[PDB]
Amino acid sequence: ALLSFERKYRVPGGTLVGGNLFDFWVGPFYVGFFGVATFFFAALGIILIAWSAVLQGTWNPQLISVYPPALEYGLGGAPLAKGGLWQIITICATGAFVSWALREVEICRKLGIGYHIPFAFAFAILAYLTLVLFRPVMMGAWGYAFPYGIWTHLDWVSNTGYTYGNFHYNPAHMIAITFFFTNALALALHGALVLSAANPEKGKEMRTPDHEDTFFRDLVGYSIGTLGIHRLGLLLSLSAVFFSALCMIITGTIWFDQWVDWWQWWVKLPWWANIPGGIN
Amino acid sequence: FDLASLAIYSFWIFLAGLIYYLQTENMREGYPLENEDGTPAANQGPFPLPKPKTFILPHGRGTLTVPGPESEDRPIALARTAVSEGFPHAPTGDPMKDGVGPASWVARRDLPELDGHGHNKIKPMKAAAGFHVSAGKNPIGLPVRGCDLEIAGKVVDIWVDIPEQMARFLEVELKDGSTRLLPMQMVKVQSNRVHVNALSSDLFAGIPTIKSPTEVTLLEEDKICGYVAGGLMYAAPKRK
Amino acid sequence: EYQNIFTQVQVRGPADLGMTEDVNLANRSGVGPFSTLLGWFGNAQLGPIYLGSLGVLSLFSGLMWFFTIGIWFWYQAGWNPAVFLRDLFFFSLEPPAPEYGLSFAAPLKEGGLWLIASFFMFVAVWSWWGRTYLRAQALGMGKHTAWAFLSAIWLWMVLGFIRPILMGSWSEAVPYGIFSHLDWTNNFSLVHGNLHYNPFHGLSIAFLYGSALLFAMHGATILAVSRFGGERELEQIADRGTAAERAALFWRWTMGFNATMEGIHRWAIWMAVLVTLTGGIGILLSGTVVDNWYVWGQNH
Ligand code: BCL
Ligand code: BCL
Ligand code: BCL
Ligand SMILES: CC[C@H]1c2cc3[nH]c4c(c3C)C(=O)[C@H](C(=O)OC)c4c3nc(cc4[nH]c(cc(n2)[C@@H]1C)c(C(C)=O)c4C)[C@@H](C)[C@@H]3CCC(=O)OC/C=C(\C)CCC[C@H](C)CCC[C@H](C)CCCC(C)C
Ligand SMILES: COC1=C(OC)C(=O)C(C/C=C(\C)CC/C=C(\C)CC/C=C(\C)CC/C=C(\C)CC/C=C(\C)CC/C=C(\C)CCC=C(C)C)=C(C)C1=O
Ligand SMILES: COC(C)(C)C(=O)C/C=C(\C)CC/C=C(\C)CC/C=C(\C)CCCC/C(C)=C/CC[C@H](C)CC/C=C(\C)CCC=C(C)C
Ligand SMILES: CCCCCCCC/C=C\CCCCCCCC(=O)OC[C@H](O)CO
Ligand SMILES: CCCCCCCCCCCC[N+](C)(C)[O-]
Ligand SMILES: CCCCCCCCCCCC[N+](C)(C)[O-]
Ligand SMILES: CCCCCCCCCCCC[N+](C)(C)[O-]
Ligand SMILES: CCCCCCCCCCCC[N+](C)(C)[O-]
Ligand SMILES: CCCCCCCCCCCC[N+](C)(C)[O-]
Ligand SMILES: CCCCCCCCCCCC[N+](C)(C)[O-]
Ligand SMILES: CCCCCCCCCCCC[N+](C)(C)[O-]
Ligand SMILES: CCCCCCCCCCCC[N+](C)(C)[O-]
Ligand SMILES: [Cl-]
Ligand SMILES: [Fe+3]
Repeated sequence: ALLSFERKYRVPGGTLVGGNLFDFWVGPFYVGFFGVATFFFAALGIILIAWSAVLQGTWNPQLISVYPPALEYGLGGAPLAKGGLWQIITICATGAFVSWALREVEICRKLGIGYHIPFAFAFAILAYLTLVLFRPVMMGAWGYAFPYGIWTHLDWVSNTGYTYGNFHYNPAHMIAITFFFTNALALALHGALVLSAANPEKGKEMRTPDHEDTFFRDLVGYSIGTLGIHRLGLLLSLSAVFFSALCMIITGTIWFDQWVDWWQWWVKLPWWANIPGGIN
Repeated sequence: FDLASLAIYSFWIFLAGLIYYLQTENMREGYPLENEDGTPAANQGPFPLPKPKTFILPHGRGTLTVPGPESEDRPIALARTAVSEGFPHAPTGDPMKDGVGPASWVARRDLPELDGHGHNKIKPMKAAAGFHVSAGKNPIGLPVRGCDLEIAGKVVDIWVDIPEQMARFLEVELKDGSTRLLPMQMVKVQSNRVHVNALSSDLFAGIPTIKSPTEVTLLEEDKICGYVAGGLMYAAPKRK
Repeated sequence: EYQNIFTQVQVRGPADLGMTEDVNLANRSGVGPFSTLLGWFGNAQLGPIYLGSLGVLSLFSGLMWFFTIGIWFWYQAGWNPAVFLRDLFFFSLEPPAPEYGLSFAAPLKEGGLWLIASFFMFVAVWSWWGRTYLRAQALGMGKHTAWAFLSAIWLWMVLGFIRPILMGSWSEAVPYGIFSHLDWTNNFSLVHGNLHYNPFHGLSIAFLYGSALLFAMHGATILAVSRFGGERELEQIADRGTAAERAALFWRWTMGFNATMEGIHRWAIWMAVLVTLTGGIGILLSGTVVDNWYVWGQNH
């Protein structure tokens, strides 16, 4: 079925591969070549997850956990039950995420819009490959990647974090957090502002964007604008994910001590490093 | 059992209702679903259509109630490719002129969008007292070049969003004297020229014209912006 | 191709003094200078700002909280400027010890000063909340901003007021210090048996991640249809244009469903408030109802 205004947009063209072979829809979903690719990687990835569940001996989704190979395996291949499945599943996931992005690009072309959406989705992919590929490779073993399990992958975060004391002191980790917090702050303010204008007090007529500007100037003395906030939110969210990959690619590769030690270059400067008193 | 287990169960119930509400709220436009022949689709999904809601538009411009009887209010120059559903609909004529596909436009109101005081939100800079170029390259006077590397005209004015103080269109004087509006988001202002990758020099004339030299209506904006974005797909043959 | 991330050409006109409605114009400042810097990304106009009784009260009360923490840091620094900068992030104004319970009789150097600072912060935040309500009311707009703000206040209130009172000790509150309040966060989890296994903590993360997910989707979407004026969302709500249609159809063809121009901002406001809404609940239950989230998790 279509939306009332959808038909005029369902024209042929815009594909990158296969011409008009896969240029059609299944219900709402647009297929395309990379839609077939996505379905293929996805289906194969899930099969291997189900397969790992059989080898594990449980079908409870909260216990299934596909572990990577042991550190002793380095960056070589491992048998399916000893980490090979994690390796193949990782390949599938990567193929699915990428295919999903290229499918979005085909949709951008057929609608004549920009490519901002798949470009932003690539940041998320980057962060995934940072944890499962870039960082393990730089450290010399797939075992450093995280396990595919609902709860076992949280323990990996806790184990990996506490290997370096309190991960909070990772300076790149602070910056990323700041963008995540600031982002949710900006997202709440933006949604509230549009709704407050489109849904004014009772007995009031719908507000204008000038009211939005005026509200935020009255509140904090500056309005970024209807275009600037969407730019801002795109940049707060991508920057949050950027410094997240950054704060991990450096951990265990160029930094090995506890992250609180990284802050000693400020404490211990030979001039004030000896002045008695204070915390230090 | 305990106060924690009850709180987490109460929340999941609350969240299921919230998704329900959020989803029905996002069905006030474009629903009910249609078959490709315009008739209502048998399968409308598990979420029901929301109950109408009314906006009182400012400046005495009526009231919008959504959802309501939908209508394109314009002819669509497309024909089916297949008996079965889910396949493209091919343009029957010129898609850029017929305004279909990436060249689509919505039959919005033939009235300019107004600011909070009732004045035209978008005005040419030559009619905007005090406005000027404060930073960046001033494109006025520069030649406008299409994707075929031919010159189609020169910039003669900028249409600005006054309440936002933002350039929205370039007014380009064609070789025949007339002018056309170019979305600011589709042009590339350079040191010596303005380059439009979306259209070829001989496709600028096809850009829909406006009926008043000092104002542009919402309908005209949609026709202008659609046509230009449609060039990316339909003007590609002669794109160097 | 042009991406519309930074303005290509800036235009400047007479300053926009803003809508009047029922705003008391006596409390509006003059217009500030234009910032060509900010013009590349957003609007270049600074001001005017509204400064009433709540604004003054909040601003003054806020500066007292800042100054109360300040003199304490200088005191820990031995009044030495060099030591002050060296150990700036390590200074901390801690709440009273557990032995004082919920009493205010703690001397200034054993948490009494923390209680004073917390008072000024309480008056600053709540007077600022009342500010976001009256500014919306003066212009005739809905109170979505004020209600969205409460969700943040909820977690803030739990962390240093509601939960300590239920625990029966101000020592359960968070300290004022850059690194100290990070350490307090770390110990809070260890004491309560791993907050990863607090379900309201996991939900809070899902909405934090979900906020970055949604805003990247929405920001990217609006820039992708800015070539159709998509960022003018209020008029796209009143009169659907090709911008809103292409934006909706992109996500329909991608993941099977879509939003409207208005509806997406209800997804947004809820995705964001649920962060601090679920979070405040998780913390409130920690220690009052559940002492160990991991152990509590194994029975459920
Ligand atoms: C005990 C644990 C340690 C700690 C150790 C770590 C470690 C270790 C790591 C982090 C990382 C992060 N930490 Mg830390 N951290 C702690 C405390 C905190 C606190 C806090 C308040 O205390 C905060 C706010 C944070 C915040 C964060 C973020 C900056 C970051 C995670 C987001 C991210 O990278 O997303 C990026 C997003 C993704 C990776 C998702 C990608 C999704 C893919 C592309 C698509 C999925 C498709 C899906 C399968 C399809 C299914 C379809 C279905 C229909 C749904 N940490 C403590 C001190 N932290 C992580 C990081 O930076 O990672 C890069 C990380 O590895
Ligand atoms: C990002 C930094 C760390 C990390 C740290 C944490 C921490 C810490 C927490 C989570 C939490 C979650 N993480 Mg994790 N997580 C990482 C990488 C991943 C990846 C990935 C492919 O890279 C995935 C798919 C997930 C998935 C998930 C969900 C089970 C859950 C909620 C996330 C959410 O709503 O996000 C925002 C996304 C959306 C709102 C969209 C909907 C997405 C849904 C929820 C994803 C379902 C995935 C499904 C269970 C697995 C794939 C299914 C396949 C078909 C087989 N994590 C890395 C290693 N993650 C929280 C939790 O409760 O865990 C139990 C939690 O507390
Ligand atoms: C060792 C550390 C622990 C841990 C301990 C905690 C604790 C403890 C807490 C969190 C909390 C949070 N954690 Mg955790 N967390 C860990 C691991 C993680 C990981 C991860 C990848 O492993 C992630 C992604 C997270 C993520 C998160 C967030 C979802 C959540 C914060 C909500 C928020 O927006 O707060 C930021 C927003 C606020 C604090 C609101 C404040 C609003 C106030 C009113 C504004 C003040 C204005 C001020 C006065 C003005 C200053 C200056 C201005 C210029 C005027 N945690 C591990 C397991 N985490 C919180 C939570 O809710 O948990 C359920 C919390 O309290
Ligand atoms: C980069 C900024 C933020 C962001 C942006 C972002 N995400 C995006 C997009 C954008 C712009 C999309 O356009 C795209 C989309 O379509 O969203 C609706 C997407 C998307 N972000 C998603 C999830 C997601 N994003 C996240 C984060 C973020 N996304 C960032 C914070 C997170 C987390 C953990 O924070 C998650 C969970 C998806 C809903 C969607 C992409 C869907 C996709 O790629 O589909 C193809 C793949 C499949 C259908 C399934 C493949 C299955 C595999 C073969 C096997 C399983 C692999 C996996 C390793 C299992 C591990 C599970 C355990 C860890 C529990
Ligand atoms: C302003 O303009 C905007 C809109 O319009 C006006 C919008 O509509 C949206 C979209 C946003 C929403 C609808 C909000 C809700 C979304 C959330 C919370 C994100 C989280 C999303 C989800 C949890 C859903 C994820 C969905 C999927 C992963 C899809 C499932 C995949 C399937 C079924 C397979 C894909 C199919 C194919 C590849 C084709 C089939 C292939 C064959 C071979 C048969 C945004 C951002 C926007 O700015
Ligand atoms: C030159 O420098 C000078 C001296 C000028 C300075 O001023 C320098 C000063 C600074 C640099 C200060 C820097 C500030 C910080 C490092 C503070 C950092 C703050 C945090 C990490 C946030 C912690 C806040 C969390 C808490 C614990 C909040 C408590 C709020 C409560 C809800 C209020 C509780 C109320 C109480 C106890 C009673 C009040 C009365 C009632 C009726 C409720
Ligand atoms: C230079 C003085 C400014 C002081 C700043 C105070 C601190 C705010 C911090 C973070 C939140 C981000 C704010 C931006 C969110 C704006 C919400 C929105 O949607 O604004 C669109 C536009 O303003 C409607 O016309
Ligand atoms: C389809 C492109 C995929 C590129 C990156 C995929 C990540 C693979 C990680 C596991 C590799 C296992 N290996 C090479 C030992 O078989
Ligand atoms: C190699 C990192 C991951 C690559 C995955 C592919 C992402 C989709 C392509 C982005 C489309 C946007 N743009 C402007 C590049 O065309
Ligand atoms: C028995 C304890 C029940 C606790 C319930 C917790 C979840 C309810 C959340 C509802 C929030 C509604 N509200 C008012 C913020 O819109
Ligand atoms: C399936 C039972 C659902 C019970 C919980 C109902 C959730 C209400 C959702 C909030 C309504 C939105 N509103 C009107 C407050 O903006
Ligand atoms: C976190 C995402 C929330 C779940 C998504 C809910 C979408 C359900 C509605 C899909 C049906 C839409 N349809 C076919 C009627 O147009
Ligand atoms: C704990 C507070 C969280 C609830 C926030 C939900 C915001 C949506 C409701 C806005 C209602 C605005 N109104 C009608 C009063 O103007
Ligand atoms: C407002 C959008 C709603 C999105 C809902 C996303 C649900 C994420 C589920 C995370 C699982 C949390 N838990 C309780 C298992 O720890
Ligand atoms: C987090 C998992 C839930 C997300 C599911 C999203 C819904 C998929 C598309 C629904 C519409 C499909 N349908 C019914 C038209 O065939
Ligand atoms: Cl005020
Ligand atoms: Fe928006």
